[PDB]
Amino acid sequence: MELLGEYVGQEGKPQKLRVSAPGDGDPFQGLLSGVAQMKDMVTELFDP
Amino acid sequence: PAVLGFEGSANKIGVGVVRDGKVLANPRRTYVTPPGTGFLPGDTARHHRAVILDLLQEALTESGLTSQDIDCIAYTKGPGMGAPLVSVAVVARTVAQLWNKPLVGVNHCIGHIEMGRLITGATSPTVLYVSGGNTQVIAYSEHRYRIFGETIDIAVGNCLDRFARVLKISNDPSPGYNIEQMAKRGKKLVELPYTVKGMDVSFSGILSFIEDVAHRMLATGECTPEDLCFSLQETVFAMLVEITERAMAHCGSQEALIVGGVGCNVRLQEMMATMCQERGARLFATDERFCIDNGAMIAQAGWEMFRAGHRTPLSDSGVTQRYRTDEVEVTWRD
Amino acid sequence: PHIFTLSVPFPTPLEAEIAHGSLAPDAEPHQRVVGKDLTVSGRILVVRWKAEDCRLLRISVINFLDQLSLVVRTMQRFGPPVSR
Ligand SMILES: [Mg+2]
Repeated sequence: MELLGEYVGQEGKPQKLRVSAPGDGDPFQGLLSGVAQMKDMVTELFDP
Repeated sequence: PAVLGFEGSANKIGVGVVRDGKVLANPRRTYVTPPGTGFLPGDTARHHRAVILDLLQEALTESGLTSQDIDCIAYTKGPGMGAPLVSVAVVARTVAQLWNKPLVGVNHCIGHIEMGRLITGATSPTVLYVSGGNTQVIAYSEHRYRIFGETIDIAVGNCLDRFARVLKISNDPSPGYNIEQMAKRGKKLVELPYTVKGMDVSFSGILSFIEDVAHRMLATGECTPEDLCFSLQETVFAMLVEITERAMAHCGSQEALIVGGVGCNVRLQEMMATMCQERGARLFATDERFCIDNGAMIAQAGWEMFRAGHRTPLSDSGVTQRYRTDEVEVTWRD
Repeated sequence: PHIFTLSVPFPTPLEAEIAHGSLAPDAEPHQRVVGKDLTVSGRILVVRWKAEDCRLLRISVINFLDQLSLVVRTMQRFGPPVSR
């Protein structure tokens, strides 16, 4: 359905990450794509 | 029973299949880094993740066995590098659950010992376990592989590997093997510290000494890199022979078995076999297929463990970077 | 403390349970600095991180996603799970 990450710093300000279908395609292929996309968002969130 | 074994505690990744004393498959890959560099946990775990599933299917296909022909899944619980141990364990745990098979967490040293005992047919030897990660003198007694002697700092293989890095010697097929080939051409014996501590050994001092002797050579050139490979081997192997002999004498052992990556070295084998000859003892040594870390050694120790009633529930399957040889209850021996 | 929560959906509750069974046993390498907790409800795997350091929290989350990707590839290539 949806892969999501929620970061809450020591300040208390919450930052959300999310990756966007159960159709004819392979379910694990879709999940692998989401995980790879989540790695990019986590990198982008923590780098600055 | 047939056991599927997973190994990737250092820079070697392998999947083995063992069935009633027969190795049915043993594919393996080695993570080779540029000369002068050492493999890091992060990059090593990345290499292992990229090839582990290819090795698993290679092992299944070569063995002729399918998922449901496998009776047990064995994997290295430890010791070793953190990131690579976790990557191998997550796969072992997944296939165990998928196929609904039991799981057995194996101690890396017991893997080497059990494979050593299977291949060579050693009855009651004094065991010398030498690699890049370990240096121990072991003897089986009352359901324990007891540590009689060991390195108090770095493993003998770590001393050899780091010396190859300072001389910028190739890591292909292994820094150890290339040190060994260079040592054969050595003509001058350079004196080095001899640091035996009763039944224990030390290699930190020898490595720092030979590092300084190497930097002296690149600047003055009194000797050759071949002389230093020869000299390092003569010192570290004579020290390993001494502590093995001291353990053999204290237990009345008539057999000696060398296991681990450094056990591949024909010069160390020659030196140990000579000490054994003068004592009236036998020297046992495995070949290139099994001296280096491999999945079949894990499947073999796993086979012994599974039959005796050892099981690792998933909740207790967590890997340990420190797992001592004497911490396993050897219930498969009398 | 620095907190990170990850929610991962799986095709079936059994595949979520298998991923939990495979990923949960390992202790974090720097336990005093970064800790994590894994739970599973239905098809959802929930990972909860608590950290003292931001860089080591990023490293832990990235390392986990790489292990999760490997587990997903294992289930795809060597599955489906046999009936039990
Ligand atoms: Mg080894």
